[PDB]
Amino acid sequence: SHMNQCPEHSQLTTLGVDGKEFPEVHLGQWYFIAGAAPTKEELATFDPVDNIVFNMAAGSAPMQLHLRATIRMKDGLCVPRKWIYHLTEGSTDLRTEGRPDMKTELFSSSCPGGIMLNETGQGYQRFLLYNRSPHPPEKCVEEFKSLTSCLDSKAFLLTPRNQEACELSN
Ligand SMILES: CCCCCCCCCCCCCC(=O)O
Repeated sequence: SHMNQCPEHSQLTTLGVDGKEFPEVHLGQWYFIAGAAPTKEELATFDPVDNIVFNMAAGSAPMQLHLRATIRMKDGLCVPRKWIYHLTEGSTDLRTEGRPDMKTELFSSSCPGGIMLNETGQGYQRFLLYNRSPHPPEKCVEEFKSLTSCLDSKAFLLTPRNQEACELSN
């Protein structure tokens, strides 16, 4: 029996020589590229968004990362966000304090310079695609849509990225 798998994708792992290269390898800037979810409503929050730039930094205490983002809305306005992720020994999963109920799984990406998140939470799930480049190859994005659709997240949103990034700070 055959023809019943989704394209190859793997969860990031802290295993193997170079395992403790997580998280330092992923620090720095990222751009939001696309989302996919079981329903359009799980992506609705992104509909007035033109682009988002993020900066991930080492935290102010041991197992913690500082995330900063500025959202360019389609109306030109810039909205800054900030939060803290918590890391756990031997895992690449992210947890944020609101709430203990949600987790974020990290997956490797066919996009060079890309990463995919799988966000799980109360009554919802969505897949989120980021890249170091604000303009990764269209093929990367097609592959993310094809993968997420195979995983039954068929509602898809591509961020337009027509306008300049808002300023962030590193
Ligand atoms: C150390 C892991 C680095 C992963 C890089 C992705 C950086 C951007 C994360 C954005 C989080 C999504 C926030 C949201 O759901 O609104």
